Amino acid sequence: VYAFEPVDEHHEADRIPVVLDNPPWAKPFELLVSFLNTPKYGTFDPTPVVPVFFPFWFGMIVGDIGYALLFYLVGRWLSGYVKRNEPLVIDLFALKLKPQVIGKLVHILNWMVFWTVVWGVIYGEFFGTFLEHLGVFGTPEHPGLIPILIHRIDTAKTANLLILLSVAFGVVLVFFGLALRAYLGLKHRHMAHFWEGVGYLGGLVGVLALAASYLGNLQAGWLQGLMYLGFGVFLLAVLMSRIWLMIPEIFTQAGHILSHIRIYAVGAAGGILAGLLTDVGFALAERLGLLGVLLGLLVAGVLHLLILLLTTLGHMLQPIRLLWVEFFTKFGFYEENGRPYRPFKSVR
Amino acid sequence: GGLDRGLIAVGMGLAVGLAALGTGVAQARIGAAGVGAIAEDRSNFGTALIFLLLPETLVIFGLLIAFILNGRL
Amino acid sequence: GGLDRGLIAVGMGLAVGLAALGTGVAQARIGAAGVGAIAEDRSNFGTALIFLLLPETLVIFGLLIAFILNGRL
Amino acid sequence: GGLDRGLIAVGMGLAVGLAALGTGVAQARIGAAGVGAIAEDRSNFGTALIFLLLPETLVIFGLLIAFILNGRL
Amino acid sequence: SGGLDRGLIAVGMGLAVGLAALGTGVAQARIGAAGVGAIAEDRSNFGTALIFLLLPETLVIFGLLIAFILNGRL
Amino acid sequence: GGLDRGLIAVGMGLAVGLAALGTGVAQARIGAAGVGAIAEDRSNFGTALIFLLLPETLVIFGLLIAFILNGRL
Amino acid sequence: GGLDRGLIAVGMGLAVGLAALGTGVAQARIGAAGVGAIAEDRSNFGTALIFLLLPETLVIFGLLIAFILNGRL
Amino acid sequence: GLDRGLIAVGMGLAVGLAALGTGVAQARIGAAGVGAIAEDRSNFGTALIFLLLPETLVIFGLLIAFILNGRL
Amino acid sequence: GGLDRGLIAVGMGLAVGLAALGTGVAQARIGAAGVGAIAEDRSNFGTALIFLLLPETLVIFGLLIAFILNGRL
Amino acid sequence: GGLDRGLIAVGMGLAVGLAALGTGVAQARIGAAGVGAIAEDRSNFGTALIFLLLPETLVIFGLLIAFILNGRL
Amino acid sequence: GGLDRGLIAVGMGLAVGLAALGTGVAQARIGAAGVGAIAEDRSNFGTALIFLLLPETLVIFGLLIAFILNGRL
Amino acid sequence: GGLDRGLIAVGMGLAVGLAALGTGVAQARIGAAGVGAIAEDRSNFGTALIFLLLPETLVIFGLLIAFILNGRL
Amino acid sequence: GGLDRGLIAVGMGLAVGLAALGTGVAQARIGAAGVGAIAEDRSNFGTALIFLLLPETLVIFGLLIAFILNGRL
Amino acid sequence: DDFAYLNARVRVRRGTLLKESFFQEALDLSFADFLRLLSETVYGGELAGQGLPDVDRAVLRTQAKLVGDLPRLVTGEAREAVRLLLLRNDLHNLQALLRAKATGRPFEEVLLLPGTLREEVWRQAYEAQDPAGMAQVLAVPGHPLARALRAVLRETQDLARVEALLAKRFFEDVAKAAKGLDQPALRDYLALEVDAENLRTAFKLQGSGLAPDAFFLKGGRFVDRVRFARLMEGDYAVLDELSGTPFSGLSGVRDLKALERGLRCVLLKEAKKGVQDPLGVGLVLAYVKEREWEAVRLRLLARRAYFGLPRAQVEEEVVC
Repeated sequence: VYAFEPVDEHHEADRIPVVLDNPPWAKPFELLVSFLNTPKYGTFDPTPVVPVFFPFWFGMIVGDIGYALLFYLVGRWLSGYVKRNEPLVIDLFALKLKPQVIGKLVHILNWMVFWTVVWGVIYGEFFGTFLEHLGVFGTPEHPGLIPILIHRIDTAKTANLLILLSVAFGVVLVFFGLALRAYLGLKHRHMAHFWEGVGYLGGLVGVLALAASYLGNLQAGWLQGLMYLGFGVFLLAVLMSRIWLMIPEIFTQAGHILSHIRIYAVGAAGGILAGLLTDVGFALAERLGLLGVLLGLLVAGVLHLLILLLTTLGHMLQPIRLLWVEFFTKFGFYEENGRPYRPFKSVR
Repeated sequence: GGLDRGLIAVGMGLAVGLAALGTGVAQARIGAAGVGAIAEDRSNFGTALIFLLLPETLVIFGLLIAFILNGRL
Repeated sequence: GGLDRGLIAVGMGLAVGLAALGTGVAQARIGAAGVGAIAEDRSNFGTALIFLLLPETLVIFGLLIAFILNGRL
Repeated sequence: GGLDRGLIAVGMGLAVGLAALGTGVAQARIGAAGVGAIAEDRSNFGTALIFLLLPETLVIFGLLIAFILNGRL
Repeated sequence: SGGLDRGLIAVGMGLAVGLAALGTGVAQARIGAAGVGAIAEDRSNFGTALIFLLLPETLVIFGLLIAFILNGRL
Repeated sequence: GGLDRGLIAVGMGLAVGLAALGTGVAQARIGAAGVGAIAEDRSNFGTALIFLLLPETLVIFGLLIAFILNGRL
Repeated sequence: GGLDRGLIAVGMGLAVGLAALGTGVAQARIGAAGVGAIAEDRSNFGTALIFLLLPETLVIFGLLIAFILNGRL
Repeated sequence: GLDRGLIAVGMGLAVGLAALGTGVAQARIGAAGVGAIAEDRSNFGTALIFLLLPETLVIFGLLIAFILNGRL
Repeated sequence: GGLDRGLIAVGMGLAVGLAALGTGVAQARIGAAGVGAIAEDRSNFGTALIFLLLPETLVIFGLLIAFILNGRL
Repeated sequence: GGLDRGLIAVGMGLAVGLAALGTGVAQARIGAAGVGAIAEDRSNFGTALIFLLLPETLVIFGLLIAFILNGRL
Repeated sequence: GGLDRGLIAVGMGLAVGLAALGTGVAQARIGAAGVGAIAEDRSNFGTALIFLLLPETLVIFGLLIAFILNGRL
Repeated sequence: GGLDRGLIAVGMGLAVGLAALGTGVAQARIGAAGVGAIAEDRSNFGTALIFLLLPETLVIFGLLIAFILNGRL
Repeated sequence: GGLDRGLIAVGMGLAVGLAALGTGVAQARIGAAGVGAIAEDRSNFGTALIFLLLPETLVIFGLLIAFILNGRL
Repeated sequence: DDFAYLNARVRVRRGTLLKESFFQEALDLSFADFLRLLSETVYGGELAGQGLPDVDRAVLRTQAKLVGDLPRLVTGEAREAVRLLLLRNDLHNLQALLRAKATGRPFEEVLLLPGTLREEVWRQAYEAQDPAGMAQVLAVPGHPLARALRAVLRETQDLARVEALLAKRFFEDVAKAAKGLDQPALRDYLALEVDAENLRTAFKLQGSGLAPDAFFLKGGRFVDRVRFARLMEGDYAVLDELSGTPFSGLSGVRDLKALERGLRCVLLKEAKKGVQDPLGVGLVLAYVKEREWEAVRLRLLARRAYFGLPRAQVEEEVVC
């Protein structure tokens, strides 16, 4: 009697196992999704937003097309190693990796490098500043080729728009996480977390409205009732909850929303570093002699590879860390850690 | 810029630097305890990373004051 | 303005910076003891978060003083 | 006066910042011992929170001094 | 009617009050640490622990008196 | 007259230096705990590198504010 | 008057603040050891109070120096 | 010729405090690395990588100093 | 005959404050060890009092330098 | 127009002094752990000397910045 | 006139205060270990007092520099 | 007219003060370890006194710098 | 001469003082560990003296920078 | 020096520990199931074959491999503080070595269980002209045993009363070093240990009726000298007078076995509070005491499985 009985309901699912069940286009991010614990078997699977945003934020992080070409070369090396079907062995790292994880890493690197080359075309930056020699970006100071949407060197026309883009992306992610938490609370019929998410969304909206009214621009008439309704919704949800999730919690959520500008900060820092290194190398090569360009370009490539090996790990980690700190924690994702799907092995 | 712009930039720089100093001073002990908890067990890493990232509102307020000083200048 | 506005900005910046420094100095030992209690038991997260967020009133007062300085500016 | 108000704001901000620094320096060890006592038992949380809030009088006096400076601004 | 000395006197009074509060908090750190350790040990010497904690307030009182003298002679 | 760009660069340099000081103060305890974890076992090197790289955002924001001041310079 | 009175008051305030800082720095370890002895034995309060009040001579000398500065002012 | 020295003073304070933070990290870094080397010789490269990880602050300080020198 | 009395007063104030800071820095560990020895033995109070009173030479030299400054004032 | 070479020299001196302070802060724990390891065994004294000499790049970069300032001077 | 004389007094006061601070910071742990050795045995107070009085030469040299400043002004 | 003498005196004073501060910071731990060795036995008193007096070379270099500043004065 | 000579002298003095501070901070724990090793065994006294004298490279570089500043003065 | 670099390895060692259900499953075995469970344990790497002395030597080697490294790799005040954790085994080794030196038996006759010093120093200290010379041969820089031998050595050359005063001065020097250290937890832990040892000595001197002022020590916080005299006399009300202290369940117990069991339970409860300070050194001492309690319980389970003790016979040994 193969009794295929149904699973439990939204309550009382504790010893029930957990599985990914994601699309095959998003199957490669499973290791990064399962680096943390498991959901509550009725919690929102956030693995799709990882491939939706971590590539989009990571392309905004690193906008060097020469680094994208070096990543393509390293991915071709890893692809040849995986095609050789040998285990990835690193003795000083003590890292033994199967071919499936290496292939998922290669697929994630390709999906990252596509949008990375797209944003590097948007930033107009190839291996630092190769446009100092041949002006592939078109600037009004020196028109060499077609115009760049972002010159990525000066910030007088770029910093406000970049901060606005980062703030809009972070606010959209925070609103999506609060909406997912409220929807999961409505699904689980636990009105405490639902009222908490609704009040957090209303308080964040009122805080952003009052900030843009007072510390922002003029015309404080349209958003005045908006800020009043946001503060009133915050107080009404505080009365409906009485859980003392105070203004400290609202300020922590507001800081988690406002922390998205670190992506633009790290992108501008890496761009300034690569542009300064490439400009110093091109100056000391061409303008100083125009014949030590071989040795000068070799030292410049060595310094660029050293700076890449020094900073690219943190530059790639900061977006995934911000995603794990925002999209998980705004939607909870820290309750009971789930139960793992451990079937019969037949290890073979 | 005169005397107002340079002194405003000096105050914004002192604010941002000492805010980063205080944030790193909290984050030193926070990350030490979190790394000890992670080496103890790979099961409380989420709350450890949450408490680690909790020392960031000072840097956020410092960036806000820096933007306010850059706009007021 | 002139010499007054930049000096008021420098005072507000020094206020916010030293306030964030003191808040991080409290939050270092606060988060250390909280992560130690969390590694002890996962059921004491509420009092740990309360003790962690209790020290932010000084940063709130420093931000209020900086906002009063900007309103004077 | 274009020199008096900025210097008075600088003094009030330095007062508030150093007062918050001292309050955080107290509250670090205060909250450390209080979180240790709360992890020991929940029956001693009241006196622990009282000893935690005992450092607030210096910050209150610094805020009163800053308000007196703003009244003299 | 001080123009520059009035700002300097307020700056000195603020520095006095701030460093006095810093010293009082530096004392009260170890004071309250030992007092909370004794209170978690036993709920018997809470009054003596409170007395040892409040003994450090004389420095803050003297700093407030210096600031009040500065505000009076302003 | 000519006392604007030097004061702005001085404030940006103070920002960058104090942010680097706070980042190193965090990184001292972070790398100490990570090196102790790696010496304990060679199994959590990436998790230790995550804790080592978690604190670079303060120096990143300091360099961003320094580049903003240089754009203002 | 001019400007010497404000600088004299600033120096007297620096004296009083740093003298209170040194007095509190002594009184921290003094009160810690005294509270340890008081929890050890109730027959040591009269000597712990003497060891605590022995450090007040620096604060008294700083108050005397500030009074001499104000009398010069 | 008045703010020309102030930018140099700020760049010097920047490079000095950046080296101060780098040495403050490198203190605990080299302490843990020497303790690991005294434990076993098999932990040399990871300790060297952890010690070299602190050089990013020095790199950023030297970059800011070069930016100030180009401004100089 | 400009900013001379205020500058000399600021220097004497910094002298007295840092001298009291050093006297308290010595007296912290001095009184801690003395209270530990007094709790160890009541017969060791005299050597502890001598070790406590030995640190007053810095305060004596600072008071002498401040009296020399007041005579110069 | 004067008042610039002395400011650049003061900045180079502040750079050299704070770089020496950071290098000494590193070399304190470096030489302490190296002396402890040499007391443990004289075999690993060369790796201890290499780890001690690894912090000299900060003083090297400080001397390079001072030489660049002397070339500017 | 009244601009050169007060700055020399300010520098002499800073020298004397920092010298007393260094002397007290030296004498703190020295007197702590000496009181520990005195509590260990009542026979080693002589070398303890010698090690205590060994830190006085720094304060003597600072007083000599301050006397040179007083001979200048 | 000019404050060159006061400026050179302030520079030599900061030099001597920070040099004595560093000498005392070395001498604190040096004399603590030497007092522990002396309380262990009187067998290595000469080498301990040599290691104690070894920190005076930095004070001698600072005194040479201060004498060179006085000769420039 | 003028004030730039005194400014360069103040910069060289601050350089020498902060370099001596860093050198003493390096020498503190190094000489403590060396005195502990000498109390362990007198055979490694030469290696202890080498580890003690290794930290003086910062002092040599600071003396060179001060001599360069004196030669530029 | 670094109180966290050793604490990382301490947390990694505390992650590798046996659960209470591993001891609960050991209540029903036949020493072959216990040998198989020991083969799966972390201590089983030193397990050579089968037998009770082989299992005892494997447990001793596992304790030396898991706890002995923490005495090494430390520096300065942290090394001096961590030296006062594994001090009882070296003290017992030195006490029985002095007893053998006063006895005249062979240097290979002693067992010399593992402590914190070099065994070649203990071999060279078997033959010495003076006890001060033996102390100078066994002299470490920060070990309190050498300073205690130098202090108590000015009574005679080698006496049994000299050994008793050496043990009393060793406990007093442990208390003095605890007073002279900057650690708010280990000082109270050592003070409670000294007070429990004084109560155990008052129980072990019951019926002697001699002068307890020579028998009592100094350093405790929960006991009094009048309370020590009342414990030396047959007054269990003074044992009932210990109200509010860690001797909560210890009241009215006349059995010395139950008294030592309650003392070990109170000590394990006090050391279980050592997880409060995750940045100091008290967590490492708590892990060391937990491994020691687990090793004593493993030796008790091995003796029970060897000689067939009932689960009721060991039910008073698994209460904590």
